[PDB]
Amino acid sequence: LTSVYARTFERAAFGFAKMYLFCLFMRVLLSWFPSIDWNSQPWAFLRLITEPYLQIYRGILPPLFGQLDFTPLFGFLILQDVVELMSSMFWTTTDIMCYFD
Amino acid sequence: VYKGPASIPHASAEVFGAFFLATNTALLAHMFPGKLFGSELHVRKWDPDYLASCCNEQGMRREALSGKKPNLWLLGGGPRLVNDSWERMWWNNLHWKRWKVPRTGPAFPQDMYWQ
Amino acid sequence: TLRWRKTLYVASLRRGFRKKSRKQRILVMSLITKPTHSYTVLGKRASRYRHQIYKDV
Amino acid sequence: TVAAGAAIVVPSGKQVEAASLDIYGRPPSQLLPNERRAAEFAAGHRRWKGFVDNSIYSWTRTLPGHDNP
Amino acid sequence: RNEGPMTWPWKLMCAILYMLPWVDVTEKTVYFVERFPAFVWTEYFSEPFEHWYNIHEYAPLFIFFATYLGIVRNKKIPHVARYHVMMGVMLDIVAMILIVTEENLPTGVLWTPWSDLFYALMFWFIFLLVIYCLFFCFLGWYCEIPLISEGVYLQIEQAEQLGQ
Amino acid sequence: LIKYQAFDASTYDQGVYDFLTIEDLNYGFDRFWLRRKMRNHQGPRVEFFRILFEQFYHPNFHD
Ligand SMILES: CCCCCCCCCCCCCCCCCC(=O)OC[C@H](CO[C@@H]1O[C@H](CO)[C@H](O)[C@H](O)[C@H]1O)OC(=O)CCCCCCCCCCCCCCCCC
Repeated sequence: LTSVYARTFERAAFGFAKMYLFCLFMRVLLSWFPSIDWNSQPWAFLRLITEPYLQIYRGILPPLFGQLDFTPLFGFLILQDVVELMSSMFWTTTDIMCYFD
Repeated sequence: VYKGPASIPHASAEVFGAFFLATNTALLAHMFPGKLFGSELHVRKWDPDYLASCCNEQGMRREALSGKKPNLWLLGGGPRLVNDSWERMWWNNLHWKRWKVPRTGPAFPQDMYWQ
Repeated sequence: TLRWRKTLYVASLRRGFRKKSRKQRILVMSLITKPTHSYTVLGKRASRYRHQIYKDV
Repeated sequence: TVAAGAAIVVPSGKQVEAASLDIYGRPPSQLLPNERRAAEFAAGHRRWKGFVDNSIYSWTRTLPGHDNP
Repeated sequence: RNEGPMTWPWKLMCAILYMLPWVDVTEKTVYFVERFPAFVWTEYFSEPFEHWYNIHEYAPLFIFFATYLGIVRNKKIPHVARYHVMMGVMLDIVAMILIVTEENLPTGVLWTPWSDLFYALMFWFIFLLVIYCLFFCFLGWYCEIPLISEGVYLQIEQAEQLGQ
Repeated sequence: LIKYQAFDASTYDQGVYDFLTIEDLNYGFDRFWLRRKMRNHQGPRVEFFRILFEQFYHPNFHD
């Protein structure tokens, strides 16, 4: 039971994290476009689910230029990377276990 | 909102849209012959060698019926007056005829293979 | 052949030799002492077999 | 430069007769087209070497021997 | 505000800065050239550009900071040259977005020929954008890409007052 | 295949093949398997067979 549940939780967390990376990716890419309605439905929900996290960190980057923050992108990329880690390479011969996620 | 001095020409976005779609459609039409509503896309109507052979045929036939010795006109040019080799004497027509297969084309595969 | 495999790809070492001296194993419950260094699933031979199986699949 | 060089290079008829009569055994206007150009080139090259020898190299050889490597 | 035309040294500098996105997508050229051999010269053209853009790890970030702080905001340079510099930077960002996309493909798609189609389309789209912008840079004109050039105009007029 | 220009982009009747075969250059799983370092990310006992069973199912092995 514990192994199946642990694997399921890992997969679900990985999926949720990938989705949140997609959401942040969207935030950057739209931040390129200035004449948006951030109000209108679709935009409102995206901001919402990204509302608090960017609201966490709007005090480290000084208001040098109010136009854009890439910072969440590097942050969460490294975060899921550590998730891979905290959970070139010289081998004796070509390792097959490096083509797995 | 400032674009430029308006004396320097601006190309519209429709020009790039047509360029992008036309390049992609040309590649797709070259990969699949027979599926362009049952047809394919060619880059010419007649082979230049075919046209020149027809024109030489009619020219020497008209020369012969007028009571003269017929002359063949050569693509590329006539002979050089030298004395060291046959290939140097007839270099221009040889140079035209050596380029036959890439002039006919195409330089891409003629049939589709699925990798 | 071996000649063809030698002409395609070489190891390109850069950090010394990939192969190292072999470590004999003993079992806890002829004239020649036989090699038992590959009686493990973490060795070089198990890696080669596993790589071939992945390629077939 | 093109016309200024062509003033140095381009020979007259006497150089062309001179360059034809020693390289070949025959006087000009008795030759193939490719072997007329050899005589014309030899006359022009002789004019170039003569100009460089008497007009550029007569006063630049004052021997400041230095500046080796 | 300088409204004069481009002259030749600005055209040469802009052509090199346009060679930068080609360097960033040049790995995937084999997946397009295999099908269309007439473009095989694009396999070999960018090799010293690849060498010089990778002399140091911090070289392209230095290039981006130097161009943005010394060309785009400087109002004495003519406006069309700053337009072409910012176009090169935007095409570089688009290519880096494509690289980020290809490094997050799932493992099932990655072991199919769909990955080969994706690689070929990456190279071909960046190549088409680069060739179009280089043609209009050698002419000396403005070229308007959809969804890109309006941001370029806004960034130029924003970087300009980026002082007061 | 790092020492060679390991692709085939040949024209009309000019193809030449010497120890890099036609099938290795441009056919199928041979061509696909030679280019596998494009698709590396950048235990070995049990999880290998479980992941291969769940991900790449085929009845000639798994049925
Ligand atoms: C009589 C002498 C014979 C000379 C024949 C000369 C042929 C002239 C071809 C000139 C065109 C080549 C341009 C020079 C390329 C500069 C860079 C270069 O050297 O790269 C050198 C590279 C070759 O790269 C070399 O490759 C080697 C592989 O064996 C090695 O890898 C070497 O390291 C590498 O340097 O060549 C190119 O990439 C060629 C690309 C040429 C295509 C450019 C597209 C533009 C085409 C011209 C546009 C015309 C537009 C219409 C104009 C209308 C007027 C007709």
